[PDB]
Parts: sequence; structure tokens; C-alpha cells
Amino acid sequence: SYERQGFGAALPLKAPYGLLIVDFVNGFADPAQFGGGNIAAAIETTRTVLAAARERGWAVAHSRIVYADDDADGNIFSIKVPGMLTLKEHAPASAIVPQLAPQAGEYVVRKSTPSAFYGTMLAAWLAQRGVQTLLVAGATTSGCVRASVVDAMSAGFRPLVLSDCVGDRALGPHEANLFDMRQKYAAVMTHDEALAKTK
Amino acid sequence: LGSYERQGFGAALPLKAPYGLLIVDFVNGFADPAQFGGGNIAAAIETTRTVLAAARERGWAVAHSRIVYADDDADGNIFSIKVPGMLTLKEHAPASAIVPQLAPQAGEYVVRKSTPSAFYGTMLAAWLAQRGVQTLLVAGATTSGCVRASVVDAMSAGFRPLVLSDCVGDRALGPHEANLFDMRQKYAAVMTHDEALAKT
Amino acid sequence: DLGSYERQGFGAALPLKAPYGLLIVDFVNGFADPAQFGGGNIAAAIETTRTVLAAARERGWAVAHSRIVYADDDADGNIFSIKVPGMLTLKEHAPASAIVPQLAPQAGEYVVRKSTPSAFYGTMLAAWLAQRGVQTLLVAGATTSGCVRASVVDAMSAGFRPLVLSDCVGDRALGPHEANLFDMRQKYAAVMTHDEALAK
Amino acid sequence: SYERQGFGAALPLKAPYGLLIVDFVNGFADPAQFGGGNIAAAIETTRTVLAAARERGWAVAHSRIVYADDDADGNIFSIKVPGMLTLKEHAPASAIVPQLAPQAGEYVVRKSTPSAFYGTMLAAWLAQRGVQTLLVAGATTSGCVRASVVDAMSAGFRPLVLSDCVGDRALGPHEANLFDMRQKYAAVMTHDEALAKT
Repeated sequence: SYERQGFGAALPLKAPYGLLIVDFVNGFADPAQFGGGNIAAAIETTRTVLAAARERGWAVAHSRIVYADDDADGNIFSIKVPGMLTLKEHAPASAIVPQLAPQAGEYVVRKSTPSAFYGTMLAAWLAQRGVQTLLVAGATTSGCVRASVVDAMSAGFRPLVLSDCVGDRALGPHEANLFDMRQKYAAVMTHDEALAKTK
Repeated sequence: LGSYERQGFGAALPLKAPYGLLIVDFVNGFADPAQFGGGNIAAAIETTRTVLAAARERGWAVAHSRIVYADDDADGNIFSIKVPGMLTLKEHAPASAIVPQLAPQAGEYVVRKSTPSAFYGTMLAAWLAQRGVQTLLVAGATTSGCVRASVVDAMSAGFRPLVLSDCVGDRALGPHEANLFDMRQKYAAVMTHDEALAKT
Repeated sequence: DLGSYERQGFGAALPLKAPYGLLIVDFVNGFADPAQFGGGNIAAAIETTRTVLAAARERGWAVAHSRIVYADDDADGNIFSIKVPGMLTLKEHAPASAIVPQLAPQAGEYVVRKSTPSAFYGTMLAAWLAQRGVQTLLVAGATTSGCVRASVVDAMSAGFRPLVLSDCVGDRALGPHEANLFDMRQKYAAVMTHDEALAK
Repeated sequence: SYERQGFGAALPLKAPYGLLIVDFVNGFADPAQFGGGNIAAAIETTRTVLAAARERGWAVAHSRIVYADDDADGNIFSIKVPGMLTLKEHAPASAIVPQLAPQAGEYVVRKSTPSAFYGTMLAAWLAQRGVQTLLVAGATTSGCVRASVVDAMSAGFRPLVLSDCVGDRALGPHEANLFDMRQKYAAVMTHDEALAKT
């Protein structure tokens, strides 16, 4: 059991706060490309958190999956999921969804792996700013979100997973992955609890 | 659940040499259910011995992971706020020692970590790169923890992951199975040890 | 005094080993132009590198180019760009930041963008090279006492044998150029002129 | 050229502060193995800095070069510099010099490459503590110090190179490397200046 071995202990929240919005891009919001399930409701709920973040003067990062136009950086990930390779810089599918369009000062991290931390400058970007707790929204819960939450935690940041701002293709994976995160990696709670508990 | 197929997840990852083996966190603490064991870990340990012995006889690069924190908790992290038992895993605590069944021999790297992935804040990527490893077989514990973290990173780091499905262990079966699904769909070739050894 | 190096066993030979690759670091219009960030022996280094790039292309060698790029709104403005404020003007579409027409990239050659000195720091270079199984990496670019050196020490650290093309790295100032080659020869890389490198 | 192209701009100092001492270990204190030049003097001066940091409550981290007993992690670095191999965990040459012995709470970072950040948890450890400016001491100026300094900057930290607390086996490399760092990568100043200003 998790309870028996001391898992899922609370992870106290601590300022300064920042927000990471992972991979909320056109391709992931379209159920015919990489979207589906509860991903779109998650986008909508993130709108509230993003506006709170901006008002509160928190650091905000967005990630995007972007591969080179010649497929020169086509990788292991793009063998497992071929479609990832079609997320080119200027392709509509790879652009941030219009509901969550980045404002000035917000860092757009481009990646070709699931984590927004891997082979990117995100850790360094957040450390420069002294960020202590990173709120996380995005898609998918059992993909880039999970991987970005493990890395945030490993990079020394306290992850607050916004359970209603993370969306997945399929609810079993979504639930199975929230569970892991609550047990091993993160504070996990709804956006309105997060927003309340963070001022 | 049909969206995985429609959207083109779960494509086959062709195995490619040179091969290497990573054994994640099969330490006495994770073999003993009073501490971090239970579920199907013990069986994953046993089967892993065959993979280890094949690795040695085939001249494969072998690496092993250990969780280790400092004796004064000086590296106490976010990971150990969430799972405070992790902090007991000290360098010379029996609990942090690789299970005897799978003791390393000469040439086999042991990677000490304080996070879930064997790649994070360690030399593993660099160690494999220098050896030209193309496909990394993975065994270890726990499927829904350090095995999955190491597999997503292995892949990210440019290595082809091959999860030995009967050589990775968890303390609970639902998490074990749910994380196998995800890995098979997004990150690894997944097969039993005998398929894996036959095909390398 | 420098006799200590030979006594303590510095500067041993780094045997070369295929597969080979080529990194050209930051040979961009702003480092070529002596009115912006160039000068020294950088113009000469750029041209000599052409022969290496062509030879890399004849031999089918993995090839990677680096560029310093910050966000248009200074979103990713950092510590490096406080110390050297003009790097912050290296934007994606600023001609200063573009690769020099002499060395324009081709299909399959990787353009890594960075906001730090090393082509490896916070980029996917290590994993791009790993995937391709690269053992030895030839390095060219500017500046020798800057991004070149940072990139060479990283390459080494990541598991690759660096081969610093002494006549294909340039600096805006020659004293730093010569000091950093010395360091690199003593500790971090095989160091030779390009005719020598291409002959092996 | 550095002047006309905007190099060497001041790097303002910002709390919280941390201190990293790099590879001040017996092998590097010993002129017969890896020591010499002005290293012995850097170690003694560092005593002053470490005492201050402990008193002021700062995060303090010490790095060490450590390869496996069986050479399993023998690497490219260990090819150019084969003596780095000989620094096993329990070889007295890898141990931190006694004058700078760690206390409880101070992180000992083990590395098999130049930089204290590379393939280590040093960035995460400092990030979790919200360190903004990292004071740096150690050996060798033109080796592991510089490699750590450049990484510290890259990782988001403001590096403060302590010019009388970093040593090398040769004064040329030491001065060249201090020059590079001041121009591109850090605030450089003597421990007297650093301590009063922090």
C-alpha cells in the first residue's frame, strides 16, 4: 500500500509561484489530430488560472512540441508517435490555442520530447526567477504533463498539478496518472483551490 | 481508448544494436514489503537475472541505478517531501544496496540518484553515448515510478527503450499495468524477457 | 609555471574514433562582422570551415549548427545577456543571428538554438548526437574563448571525443584564442588543423 | 574589442546567496599529484569565505571528483587526464581538504567531469533553495572552476568568482581564465569585496 509506506504525503505550497502550460496547442485540441477526451474543458478552465497568473505577476511558461521542417531532429519519440513529426514551427497544429495566447514576458519553451524540461531552458528560466512552486496545466495528463511534473519536481520545484487543467485523450490514463502524481510527485488539486491557497 | 490507434500511437520501435541494459532500483528496500516492496517486484528481480546473465555473456553495456540521499539529509528534496521514506535510503543503509541476486560486477556502472529517473542529475546519458548504445533494455522498480521516469528520459536522450515487461516491478498491479500501457503507446518497445533476448 | 602539466600527465592524446560528426558553433553574421561581435581571426576561421563542412557532407557525417537566439520580447533574457547585453539582440529574424551564407545548412543538418554559451546546455544536442551514435565530434565556430570552449568541455562531458579544428575556431582577440586552445589541448580535446583532422 | 562590443558589463549581486567550493580536495592541494601554482593560497583564503557563509546561513556546497573503483565511469576527460581516474571515493586524494571539512547541511556534490553542475543535482539543489547569486571558490581556475562558473550562469545563477579563492597550477592559465570569466560570465572580486557587499 501507498499509505503503509508513507506515500502521498502533502506537499506544502510555497511562493514565489509560476505557471507552466504544457502543449495546449491546436493539434492537441482537435480530436482528429492529437486531441479528445477532456482536453478542451481543461483548456477553458486554464483561461481562469492564466488570467489569475498574469494579475498576480507570476512567471508564466508555455511549452510547444516543434520539430525542424526537414525532420532533422526527428527522434525516438517521433518513431513511437509518427504524428509528432508534423508539429512543425509554422504548422497550425503546433501553435498555442488562441484561448491561451502568450503575452509579453511569457516564455515559450519549444521541445521535441514530452517534458518541457528536457533539453530546454525551463529549469534555468524558473531558477533565475526564484520560482518555488510551479502550477501545471496542459495535455496530455499521461504524456507531456506527467513527464513535465516529474522533471519539475526533480529540478527542485514544487509541482501543483491543476487536476482540472490537465486533459487527456482517455480518462483511464488521465486518472491513472493523476494518482501516480498525487502519490509520488505533486500537490494535485482543482484550480479554484489552487488559486485560493496561493492568494 | 480508440484514439490511440486513430491518432497513430503505439507504432513499433525497431530494436537496434549496440544494446545496453539498465537495472533500476532493485535494492533491498524495494525488495522488502515493509519498506518499498510488494506486488510483483520480487518476480521481476528473479527474471531480471536471466537478462543480466545474457547481458554479460553478450558484452552489453550494463548500468544499475540506486536511490541514495546524504547521511545528514543535506540533499533532502521535493521528492522526499512527497515520499519521506526515500530519505532513509543512505549509501551504507542495507536498504539502499542492490539486491545480492543482481550484484554488479566489474565494468558495470552504478548510478546514485535522488530522483526517479536514472538519467536526471546523473551521468547515465553520457555513459551510454560514449559506448554508442542505440537500444536500452530496462528492468527495475517501480513500473509506475522510477522505471517510467527512466524510460521517458532514456527515450528523450536519444536511446531506444525496451521495457522488459516481466522484469519491471510494482507494489500495486493497477499502476504497474497503467504505466505499461502508456510506455507501449508512447515511449518503448515492450516485450517479455524471452522475446527480448531472442530478438537481440 | 607550466611544467606541471607534463608532470601531472596532462595533454595525453585523444585517439580519434568513428562515427564522426561536426559541430559549427555560432558562425553567424554578427560574429563575422567586426563592427558587431567579430574581428580577430573569425573571418579566416569561417572560410577554412567550408572545406570541413563540404568534407563532412561528402563523408555522410552528422552535421549540427548552433545559433544564439533569444525571444523577440527578451522573455528568456538571462544571466549571460546581463554580462554581455548585445547577445540579447540576437533574435530569430535579426540578420545578425543568422548563419553566414558561406556555411548555410542543408537537409538533415541540425540547427540548435541556444541562449547560453554551449551548444549542449539546455538544448537537444547531446541526444541528437547520441541517437546518431557519434563517437567523435569535430568543432568549429566562434568564439574560441567563449561558446566554442563551452561547447567543447560539454561535448567531452557528454561522452563525445572532441576534435577542435584549431584553424576553424576564431576569436575577436588572439590572446584568449591561444589560451583557450592551450586549456583545451591540455584537458578536453584532440586539437589539430583541419587538413590534419580530415586526413585523420 | 571587448570594450566596443559591450562585454564586461557589471553583474549586480542579488540575495539569497550560496557558496560552491570546487574540488578543493587533497589531490589538488598536493603539488605531486594535481596541485601547485597558487592553489594552497586559494584554500586558505577560502576558509575565510566558508566561515562567513556558515555564520550568515548561506547554502554551501562542496564538489569532488570521483570515479568508480573499477573505472566503470572512466570517460573522455579521464583519457586526456588519466590521473583523474585515480580519484576513487575512498582514495585520500578525492577527499575534501580537512581545513574546509563540510558541516551538516552542506551538500557534497560528486562529479566525473569538469563542472559541478554537469551530470549532478547541483542546479536542482540550489534552485530548491532559491539561491540567486553563487559565490565560487576552488581549483583549477582554468579547469573545474571555469566549467562550473559557465554552468552556474547558464543555469540561471549569478556567478561571483572569488579571485583570491580560486587557484591553478599555472599563473598564465589562471589569469587568462579569470579574464574570460569577468568579461563574459561573472562578477569577479576578492573575498574582502564579496563578503562586505553580500
